[PDB]
Amino acid sequence: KLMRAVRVFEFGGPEVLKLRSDIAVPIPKDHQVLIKVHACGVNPVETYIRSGTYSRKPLLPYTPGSDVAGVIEAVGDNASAFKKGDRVFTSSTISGGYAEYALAADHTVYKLPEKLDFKQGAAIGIPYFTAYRALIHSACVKAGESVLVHGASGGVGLAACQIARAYGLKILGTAGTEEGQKIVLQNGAHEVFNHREVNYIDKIKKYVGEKGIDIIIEMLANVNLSKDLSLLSHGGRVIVVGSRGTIEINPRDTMAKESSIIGVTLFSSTKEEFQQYAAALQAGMEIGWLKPVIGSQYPLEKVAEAHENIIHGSGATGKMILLL
Amino acid sequence: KLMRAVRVFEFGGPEVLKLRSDIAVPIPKDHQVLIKVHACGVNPVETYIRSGTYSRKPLLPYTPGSDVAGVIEAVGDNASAFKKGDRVFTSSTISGGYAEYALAADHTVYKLPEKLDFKQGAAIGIPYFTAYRALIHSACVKAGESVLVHGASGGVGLAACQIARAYGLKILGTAGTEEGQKIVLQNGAHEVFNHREVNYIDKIKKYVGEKGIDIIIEMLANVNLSKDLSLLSHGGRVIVVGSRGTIEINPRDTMAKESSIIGVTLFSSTKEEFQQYAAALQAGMEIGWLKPVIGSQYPLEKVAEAHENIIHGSGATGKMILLL
Ligand SMILES: NC(=O)c1ccc[n+]([C@@H]2O[C@H](COP(=O)([O-])OP(=O)(O)OC[C@H]3O[C@@H](n4cnc5c(N)ncnc54)[C@H](OP(=O)(O)O)[C@@H]3O)[C@@H](O)[C@H]2O)c1
Ligand SMILES: NC(=O)c1ccc[n+]([C@@H]2O[C@H](COP(=O)([O-])OP(=O)(O)OC[C@H]3O[C@@H](n4cnc5c(N)ncnc54)[C@H](OP(=O)(O)O)[C@@H]3O)[C@@H](O)[C@H]2O)c1
Ligand SMILES: [Cl-]
Ligand SMILES: [Cl-]
Ligand SMILES: [Cl-]
Ligand SMILES: [Cl-]
Repeated sequence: KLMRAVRVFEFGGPEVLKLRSDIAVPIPKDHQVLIKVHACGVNPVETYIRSGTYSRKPLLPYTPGSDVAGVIEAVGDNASAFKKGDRVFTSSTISGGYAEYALAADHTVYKLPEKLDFKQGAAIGIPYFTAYRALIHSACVKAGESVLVHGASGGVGLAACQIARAYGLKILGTAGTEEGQKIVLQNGAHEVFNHREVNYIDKIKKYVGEKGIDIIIEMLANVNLSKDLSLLSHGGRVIVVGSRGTIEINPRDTMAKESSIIGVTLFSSTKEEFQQYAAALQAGMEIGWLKPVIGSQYPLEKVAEAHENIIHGSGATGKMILLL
Repeated sequence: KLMRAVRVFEFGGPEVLKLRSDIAVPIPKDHQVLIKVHACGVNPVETYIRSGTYSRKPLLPYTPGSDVAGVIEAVGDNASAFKKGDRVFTSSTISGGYAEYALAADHTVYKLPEKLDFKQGAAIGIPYFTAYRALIHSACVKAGESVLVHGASGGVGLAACQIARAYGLKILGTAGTEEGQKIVLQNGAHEVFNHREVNYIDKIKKYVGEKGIDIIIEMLANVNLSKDLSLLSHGGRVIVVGSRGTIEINPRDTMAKESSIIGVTLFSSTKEEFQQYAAALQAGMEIGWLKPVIGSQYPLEKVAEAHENIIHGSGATGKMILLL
């Protein structure tokens, strides 16, 4: 049995993402399951991996993608939590999610509540688990604190707005377009700003006044970190979620406020931590505040475009997904 | 009724530090005490204040200095914890410590154990309180963790080495001279490096290997913060104690390690925190690990030289003090 899958044979630009229709369908064993993929999330980390310059360099060739949603097609003998026909989503796969079928370890697969479709299931894995770790673990947020989600219109950003809202925070978000701004306001933000405007930081400061902001969830630290330090309240923290370069800062900016700059990586989470996050996000999905938003959809054939556009495109309006 | 005191009539360089011998001796009231000063510590912050460019900007003229040691000369009505003849040291003064007699608020005055001399009492106030906050409060130190004291040969540096030693930490330190390196080794560092050497960071790297360093106490974050991030263990933290400029950093350096950059300022401490720290340090003095180290001594008349040399001199070998 054969399938369509994206294969990378060598590292490089989006052009290295090959569509092949002659890829063997994996056969799950032991604790593995096989998922018939309906959609797969596109995460910016997949672009870094593909470029060959990220800290993870998979063995070539490989199929990209960690975040699928679909239906269990087959199970290994010990993958007792799942059966054929189960609607599921993932935070990892073994064989790669950019494919008609994906092999995954049973502990990186979760049931998909009936009220979320497969497109939404594909938005969950990295974005919502990352946002939850950043807020609950890294920032140790408390109800009533203020948060700025700096890059709120994409996958992690909207997830952060929804979690922050559920956990009782005062929420500011930024977006680069009018439509992105609108979506951010529909998903938890009390107030939104345009990060392409010359004076938007002034507008944020006018808005928060002298007390400043308790938490900043930063998607683009190489552009924003110094400005972030000026916005922090006394004892405030900026969580470095995303970063794509270097930045000049004044370390004195942390001193009088005793503020913190704190890095996060979802990959660093323990198994116990993932189980905690999964339980939190399942509760969100069933109560109904966890409602993933899909901003763009690409057929598998247009994977090079998807990669290009997630890094260089016009502006996010939610999660970008591949449709199978 | 007359005393000798340093007086600053206008902000500027070391040349603004004048000597006067006709200053009226202050009269303590309410919770104030008067201290007959034997020695006063020189803290770098006094040079920033003197320049007129620090956030604290005193009314002119003033006498500099927060950290004195001597004997209680007189007490206000309500300063019940003190009596004439008590040996004491300070972490603040009201009238200025660069003087034969200094007025101080009773809550910023602490008993000096008989076995420490007044020269050593002058080294305690800002240095040891700051280092204890940095290690205990900011870093949340646990025994057996590793620490680099980056700038270990000065007042806060040696304080940090001794506190770290009392916690059984694995201790690395840096100094800029042969004599500086030896004093750091003498006060608890397992290994020392020369921060004037080209590629001394590589020597530290080779020495700590892949596991890295749990805690960095950073005296000069504008020079070292980026190199610090490369040295940190997973969950590692660099505490910004001193900083005199800007620095380019890569925020991705915090992400894979989930490391933190944390500002500290001693004068952010609550009353309750100061009491906690005082209790810790009193125990340190009693049990014998808190043994202040005097690197250089200046008569009051050479205060201008002392300010010049603390910023621009040949290298620290402990606390710099003024002798009355
Ligand atoms: N630490 C981790 O474990 C972890 C996990 C997941 C993701 N990440 C990283 O976090 C970042 C966000 O991931 P994602 O999935 O949300 O990506 P995404 O869906 O592509 O969203 C990118 C976000 O960046 C925003 N942005 C553009 N210019 C900005 C600026 N000047 N200031 C602030 N934000 C700006 C975009 O806003 P507009 O489109 O509206 O302009 C959009 O909201 C990526 O760099 C990713 O690699 C890290
Ligand atoms: N955050 C706060 O509340 C607080 C409190 C007290 C002090 N401080 C600040 O902390 C800093 C240290 O205070 P201190 O009283 O210990 O000053 P100090 O007694 O003058 O000591 C200065 C130290 O900095 C070192 N140094 C010189 N070049 C260095 C380099 N390239 N990298 C790392 N260290 C280097 C010196 O080493 P060598 O002489 O051997 O070259 C010496 O150990 C000052 O900037 C001060 O303003 C902050
Ligand atoms: Cl990938
Ligand atoms: Cl986002
Ligand atoms: Cl005082
Ligand atoms: Cl020092």
